[PDB]
Amino acid sequence: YTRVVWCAVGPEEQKKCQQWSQQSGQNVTCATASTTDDCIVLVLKGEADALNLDGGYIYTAGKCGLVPVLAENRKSSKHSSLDCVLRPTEGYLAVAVVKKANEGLTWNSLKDKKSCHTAVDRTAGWNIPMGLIVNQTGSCAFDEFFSQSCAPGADPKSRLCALCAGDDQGLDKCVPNSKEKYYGYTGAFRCLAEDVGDVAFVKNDTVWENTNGESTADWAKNLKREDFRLLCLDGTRKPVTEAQSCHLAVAPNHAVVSRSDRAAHVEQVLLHQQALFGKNGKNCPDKFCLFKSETKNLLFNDNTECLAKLGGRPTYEEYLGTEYVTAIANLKKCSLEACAF
Ligand SMILES: *[C@@H]1O[C@H](CO)[C@@H](O[C@@H]2O[C@H](CO)[C@@H](O)[C@H](O)[C@H]2NC(C)=O)[C@H](O)[C@H]1NC(C)=O
Ligand SMILES: O=C(O)Cc1c[nH]c2ccccc12
Ligand SMILES: [Fe+3]
Ligand SMILES: [Zn+2]
Ligand SMILES: [Zn+2]
Repeated sequence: YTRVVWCAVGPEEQKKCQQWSQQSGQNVTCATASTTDDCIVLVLKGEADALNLDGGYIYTAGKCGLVPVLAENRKSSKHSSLDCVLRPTEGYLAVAVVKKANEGLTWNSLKDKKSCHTAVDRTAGWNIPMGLIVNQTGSCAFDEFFSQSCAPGADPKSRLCALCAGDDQGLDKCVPNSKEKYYGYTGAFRCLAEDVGDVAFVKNDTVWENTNGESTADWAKNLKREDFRLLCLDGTRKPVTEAQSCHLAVAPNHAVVSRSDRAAHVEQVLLHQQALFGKNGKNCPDKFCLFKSETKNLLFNDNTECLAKLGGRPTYEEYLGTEYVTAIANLKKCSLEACAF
């Protein structure tokens, strides 16, 4: 009766979803697609109920009538009088990161460098950076700005995919899911960290979580914060402790979307599910933790304290906010009123 079907993007998210399915006694079951767009389509058709989405994809979904239900909330110091579910979301900081050893590389000398993006169409990895670049460049030729990138979801044979490495067999180069090595917040940072690219467009937290022994991953275990720098828009370079004053934009938190006709039901199940598997849920860490996966951010970002309700029942434009929505529209005219499917 009250059963929810989650959409997992790619083989690893399917594996996590299945565990979750099992531990929930089929209160949640799983559907799989190779890309976030495919999962959006599955939701429209009614074959899936929900997935957690980056702001860039909430924009897509939004045009097709899908709606934000619940947002991720991470560790905060302000709003400490309030419980997590009821506490408003801050927004994450979009940053540009570089090696310190790579002296003299600033925001103004990025043309023809090698870039690492989370995936085409994501907030911190794509829409913020390339929105700014098109702006400053007065040109829609963003495919020709960098010498080489890894931008999962771009044409595998374009220079936007040249730096992507596919999976362990080298198959699936540039797929916009975690089979791709340099995919997402951790993939894009790893891409910089191994000096495949010169710059990585991630969020503030990605640097903190994958340096100073925070990640046990073989590529990251020796990584040290002092070896990185943030590129500011004013042409300067700051340590990674200055994010508050050296970021490209503040971004709306990843959120769970569903078809409006399903939103109420999806919300109800999710709140009960996190009671069970959230930050101090009954069965976490004993049996299963919804917000854990070894720094792989599967289904959810690993730093999610809880999923929060949304005051003022916002629409998707209200949720993303006007400044962000205009930026995406302006960028989309480079390559108005219609669902993309
Ligand atoms: C950058 O992200 C980090 C990590 O998400 C933020 O810092 C942490 O914040 C909480 C509360 O302030 C602390 O209790 C944690 O222990 C911190 N984590 C780590 C790993 O240092 C930081 O606030 C963010 N900064 C900006 C500018 O957004
Ligand atoms: O809560 C968020 O993270 C997103 C958000 C909702 N309304 C906004 C208005 C301006 C900027 C960001 C947001
Ligand atoms: Fe994001
Ligand atoms: Zn700012
Ligand atoms: Zn409203």
